[PDB]
Amino acid sequence: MTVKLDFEECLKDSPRFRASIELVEAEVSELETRLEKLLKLGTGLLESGR
Amino acid sequence: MTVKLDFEECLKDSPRFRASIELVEAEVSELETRLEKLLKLGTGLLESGR
Repeated sequence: MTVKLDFEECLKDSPRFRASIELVEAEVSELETRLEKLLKLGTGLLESGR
Repeated sequence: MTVKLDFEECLKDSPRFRASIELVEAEVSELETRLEKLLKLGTGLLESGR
């Protein structure tokens, strides 16, 4: 995440900066989708356990 | 059920024998129900654990 976003060029607004803003978002979305998969499997263990 | 029985009354056709053999067949009829309930209940446990 951190190094898929050029903080350095955020006032400058280069194609570098524009490439980064588009590239960083896919790992947040990946991650969000994996977090949900564990929250549901966790309740899955909570129901069969119980 | 009776605890530790021997032959005299049994062969002299005693009413004590006769009520004592009545009461153990019923304990064995109870026993079998308790077994098939324990079987199905431990089957559901094993399925719930798996």
